[PDB]
Amino acid sequence: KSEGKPDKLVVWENADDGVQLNNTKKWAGEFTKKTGIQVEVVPVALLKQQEKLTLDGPAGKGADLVTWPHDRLGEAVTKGLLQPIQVDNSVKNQFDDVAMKALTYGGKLYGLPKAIESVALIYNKKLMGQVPATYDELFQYAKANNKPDEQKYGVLFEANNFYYTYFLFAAKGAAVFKEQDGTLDPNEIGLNSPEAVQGMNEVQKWFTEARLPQSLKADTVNGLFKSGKVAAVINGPWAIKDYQAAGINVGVAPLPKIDGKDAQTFIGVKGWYLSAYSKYPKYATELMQFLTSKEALASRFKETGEIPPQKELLNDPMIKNNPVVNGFAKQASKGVPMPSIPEMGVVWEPINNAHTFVAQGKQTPEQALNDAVKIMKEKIQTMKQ
Ligand SMILES: OC[C@H]1O[C@H](O[C@H]2[C@H](O)[C@@H](O)[C@@H](O)O[C@@H]2CO)[C@H](O)[C@@H](O)[C@@H]1O
Repeated sequence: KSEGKPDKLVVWENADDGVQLNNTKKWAGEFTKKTGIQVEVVPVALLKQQEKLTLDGPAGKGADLVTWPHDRLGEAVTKGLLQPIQVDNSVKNQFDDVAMKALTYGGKLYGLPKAIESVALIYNKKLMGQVPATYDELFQYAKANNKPDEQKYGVLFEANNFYYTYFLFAAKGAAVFKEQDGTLDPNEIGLNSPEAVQGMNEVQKWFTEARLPQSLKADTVNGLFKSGKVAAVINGPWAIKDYQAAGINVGVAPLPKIDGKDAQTFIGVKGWYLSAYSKYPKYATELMQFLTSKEALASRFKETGEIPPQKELLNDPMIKNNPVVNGFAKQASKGVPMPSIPEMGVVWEPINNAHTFVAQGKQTPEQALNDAVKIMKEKIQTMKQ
């Protein structure tokens, strides 16, 4: 035996969400009960953990287990904040294959998943019955029913935001970065390809034909849906509690089939990661498994409402027979992980600006995308190491 038994392990969990924190406190508590190892759960906001570990880790005051959305994994790995976990393939196979890809980087695994999210078709049950079967039917519904003058819409979403419009680009075969055997090439950006132009042509139609507000934001979409005058939006699970609090009877379905295939959305995965500064990688990895078991994640789902990308649980009635969860899970099963390489960080601004220029009719799809990609490629070589 080499790794000595730790007196304590430290876990950082979301500070802003009470139920997420208390669920982790529960299962950390059960681990302590089982093993006699103290597990301290410290409240730290998800998007503050990476910065805090950069300071506290080297100081010897860092957590053993940390958590944040997977899209910033690349930054963490390259800067040496995290170390790989060593678990058998049987452990990986407890979880959704695509969710596990999100937590893999440079041919190494960095964590086990807690939650998966994707946009889907969220609809007002008083306004929509059977959801459109195809994208063509959905767009026709928008053209027929969108009335900006009366603040009433058939379909309304953040069509000027690439996170939301990704499915339109993916439908045409467009990629952000060229993928080769798990590795993304930051130098081969696909966002000004002919495929990408076809995607942006669809985006343009939402403003030229479906009459969407040309400077819309998240609050425009959410406010109007909560007003009871919007039949359907394209949005994620993060908006559900707000919609229900407003009195909307909410339905959720996968996005209608587009260009003959399932719609492909981005998925975001929140996992547990292992600090590179942990003195107890083996014991901490045992804790990580304990926190992500079938039992632990069933409990986590019921408390937090966040879909656990755990194979058995995804097939459980707790997911499949829940009217505000099932649709998200179905859509998530057809999605792809948001790129996690550091270079993705500087893609959002230029690509979203390109959406704005197209929406406002200031530039053609081709012109806007060409400009956006030029901007990206300059930003990639700028401050990045
Ligand atoms: O506007 C681009 C934006 O996209 C993503 O943000 C998502 C977020 O991940 C979801 O949790 C949800 O809130 O919808 C957001 C859409 O704005 C990226 O995570 C973000 O970095 C990027 O700026």
